[PDB]
Amino acid sequence: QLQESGGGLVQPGGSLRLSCAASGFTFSSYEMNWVRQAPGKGLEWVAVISYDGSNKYYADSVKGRFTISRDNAKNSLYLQMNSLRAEDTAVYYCARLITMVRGEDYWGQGTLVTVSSASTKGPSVFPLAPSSKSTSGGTAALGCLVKDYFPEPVTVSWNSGALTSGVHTFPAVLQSSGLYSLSSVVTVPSSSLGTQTYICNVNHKPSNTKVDKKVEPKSC
Amino acid sequence: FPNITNLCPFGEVFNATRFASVYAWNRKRISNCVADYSVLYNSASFSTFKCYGVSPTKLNDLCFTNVYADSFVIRGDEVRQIAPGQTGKIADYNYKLPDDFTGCVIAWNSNNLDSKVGGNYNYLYRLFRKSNLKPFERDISTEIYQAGSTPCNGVEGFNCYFPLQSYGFQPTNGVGYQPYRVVVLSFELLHAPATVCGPKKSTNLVKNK
Amino acid sequence: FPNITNLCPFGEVFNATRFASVYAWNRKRISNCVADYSVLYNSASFSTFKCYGVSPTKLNDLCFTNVYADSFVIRGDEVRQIAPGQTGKIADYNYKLPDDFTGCVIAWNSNNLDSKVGGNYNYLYRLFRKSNLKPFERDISTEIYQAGSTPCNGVEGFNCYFPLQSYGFQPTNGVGYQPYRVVVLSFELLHAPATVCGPKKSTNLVKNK
Amino acid sequence: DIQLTQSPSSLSASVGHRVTITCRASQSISSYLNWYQQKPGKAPKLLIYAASSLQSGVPSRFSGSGSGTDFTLTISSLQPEDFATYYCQQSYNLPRTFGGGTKLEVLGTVAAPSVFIFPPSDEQLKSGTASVVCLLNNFYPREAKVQWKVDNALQSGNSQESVTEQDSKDSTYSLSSTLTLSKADYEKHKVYACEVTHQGLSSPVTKSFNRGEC
Ligand SMILES: *[C@@H]1O[C@H](CO)[C@@H](O)[C@H](O)[C@H]1NC(C)=O
Ligand SMILES: *[C@@H]1O[C@H](CO)[C@@H](O)[C@H](O)[C@H]1NC(C)=O
Ligand SMILES: *[C@@H]1O[C@H](CO)[C@@H](O)[C@H](O)[C@H]1NC(C)=O
Ligand SMILES: *[C@@H]1O[C@H](CO)[C@@H](O)[C@H](O)[C@H]1NC(C)=O
Repeated sequence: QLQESGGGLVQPGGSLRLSCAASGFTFSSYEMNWVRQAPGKGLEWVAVISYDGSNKYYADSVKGRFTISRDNAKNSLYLQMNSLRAEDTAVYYCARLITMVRGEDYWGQGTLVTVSSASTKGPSVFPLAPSSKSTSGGTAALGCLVKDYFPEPVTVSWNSGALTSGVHTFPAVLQSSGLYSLSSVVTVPSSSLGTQTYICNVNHKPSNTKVDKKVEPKSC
Repeated sequence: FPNITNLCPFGEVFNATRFASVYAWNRKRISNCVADYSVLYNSASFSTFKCYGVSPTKLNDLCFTNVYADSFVIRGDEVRQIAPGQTGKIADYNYKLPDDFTGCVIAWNSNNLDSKVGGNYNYLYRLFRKSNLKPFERDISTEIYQAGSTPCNGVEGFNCYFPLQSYGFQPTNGVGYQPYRVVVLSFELLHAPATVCGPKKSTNLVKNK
Repeated sequence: FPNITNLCPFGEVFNATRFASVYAWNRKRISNCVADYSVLYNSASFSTFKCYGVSPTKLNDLCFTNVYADSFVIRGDEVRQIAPGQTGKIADYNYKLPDDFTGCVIAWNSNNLDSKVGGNYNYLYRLFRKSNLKPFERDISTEIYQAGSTPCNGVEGFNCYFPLQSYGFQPTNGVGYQPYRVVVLSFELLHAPATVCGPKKSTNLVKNK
Repeated sequence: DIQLTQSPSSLSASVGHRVTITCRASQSISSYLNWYQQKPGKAPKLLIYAASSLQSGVPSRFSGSGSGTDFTLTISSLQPEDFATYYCQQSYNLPRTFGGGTKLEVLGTVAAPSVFIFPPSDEQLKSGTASVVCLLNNFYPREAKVQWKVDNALQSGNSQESVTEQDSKDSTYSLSSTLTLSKADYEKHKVYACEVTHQGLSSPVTKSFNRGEC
């Protein structure tokens, strides 16, 4: 078992300290590594440290800026990160890497570091009314656009969960402003648009701002 | 014979719940007690009971300068290497007996204690070393072994190896790959002052005969 | 030791101007010479150098009655099949290794030698066969294959097929569709003098000590 | 620094097929090459070490081969739990480097193309901005293209897109995409559409959206 801690939002040029606690194996015997993964990218190694701390090595992207350390009495690995760039936004993982000798590998659950100058803001809420644009008989897409928030996790639904069947919520896009948006959609018969209430439910949990908003069909 | 009566703590050696890895073997010192070995050599438990410089049935007649009990787990096909003059990864890098060894090597299969359904990996042995181990030397280091010309700097890579490997023990293994618990009883039979003696009953002291 | 001469003719195997097709693979016998395998293994260009039962540094310390060197061209993604226990049209119909193979497999990309701008179709492989090859069997036959019930009578037809197909090596192919030159080295020890050996190293002389 | 190229960037396959993926090093690394599997939001799991040795408790259907510069991972008979992203990593020297992993992302075949589009909402308009929602939905290939029609000009650079993951039962994606325009732009122009181009069909598809004209 490995458990990383110390992530979250940071201002560019700032500092952070990651930590990782080890349980159920002899952590003190091994090299330990930091590896990262930027959102939607591949794996990238960051740094290694020897079993006793005597030797340390880094990727040239982070050398000088980051420091790796451990203490084996506390079964703990650390990464001091200084001069944080937007480039350093990633999940960071704590790992034992196999080379040429058989052994059990361990990777932690990973912790997310976000580096940007945006700040917490609520969901800009924008339901989509079909109004006989893009409809035919047994088909009409209801939709809901959500915008301009900085912490990632915004949750959405149709008709207070009663219209869950066939819902598509697309993964959030980071805009050039440094703020996120997503949209959420369901396909329903055009004749049914006057029957159900067609609320888009939206909840930005880090803002604690929840709002549920009506689609107004046939309106233009 | 001396007039002590407390029996030696062999139950604490043979019936311990966890044994050590063979690279990090346990040693217990046995002293100031009565050693009844018949509880060992009359047991049906043991797949090996090989004595060196002594015979098992004679042990209850003797006195011993000191006694050591050494304990570890190995494979069934490695029990061969726990004897004087042997060679192989265990004899060479984990546990060495002297050529002049006096003592007994005792082993039993423990596949019902030291194996787990997904594999048990708690037990390890040293795979690499610069030089062979001396008799009763122990090495618990975890420096990266340098197999070639370039320094490792405490990191695994090309020709740079972690020195220890695990025994993976599954209940389904063939018997040469099952775990064995090994006890080595080691002693000096030289007539130096002796605090361990067999269960012998002393007479009166008769003079001028 | 006497000074090193009569080196084995590996340059005739590795630097031949044209290689065999894999169905009609060449075999060269190496005997009565000094074999420096580490001069192969330390050379650049090998995309694969895999040894079974041996290591290149240990081969310089060993002697053999013969070495066989087998050579052919295959597709870059077929090199996977030149190993013990493999299956697929190369391993099954063209060139089979035994499961107890002692030897090395060497391969390199030859796109600049073995592709043509018009496509190179001089290299063939066996597409159809009755049954899988035995280890180190060869089959240069061109009898029309029968998938149907009728005797094909040496004429191609509905499901009567010519058994050999060409590769079409174009210089613009993707790397898995490019030509690879393969050498397999098999090491043979008989009840006979070991005529192939690694080179014996010498110190200087030291007189008057 | 050793560069690793993973040759198929994405694969599509069905349960019971054999699969192969390949990794190609910029210098010889002997047998020093690990393989990992990763699933969305989880950590990587080691499958193969050395270049061929199967890790403890990994299914015997996974196998590795290679020693030199060219390496392959195979999955002998593919299963519903194997649809993941796969990475090679060299173990030879520092820095430790990874290949850009192969996705194995179709869970099972179906032919189905499917295309649709949606307008920039009046309940969105209150933003002082326009945001179109081009919206091709439940189609089996990922591959598609989007175009725009504002006052019959074709817009570019001013766009973004997003895709939901390959559906567990359907093996279909859905895509959304957005042109966005200021108040000074979306009232100045009056004719609007997306157009969706997709190689599963003989033609693009387009529908009238008419922001500030309906
Ligand atoms: C036993 O031996 C000791 C000397 O070692 C002596 O003092 C003692 O009187 C003897 N008898 C008993 C019953 O202990
Ligand atoms: C270990 O415990 C069992 C059960 O009580 C017993 O039969 C055995 O003699 C003990 N072994 C030793 C060496 O005391
Ligand atoms: C090799 O040996 C021959 C005699 O066998 C000797 O004349 C020659 O000088 C030696 N070669 C070298 C380079 O020392
Ligand atoms: C093949 O030819 C090249 C160029 O002359 C040489 O470097 C290489 O060592 C040769 N290989 C063998 C096995 O002779």
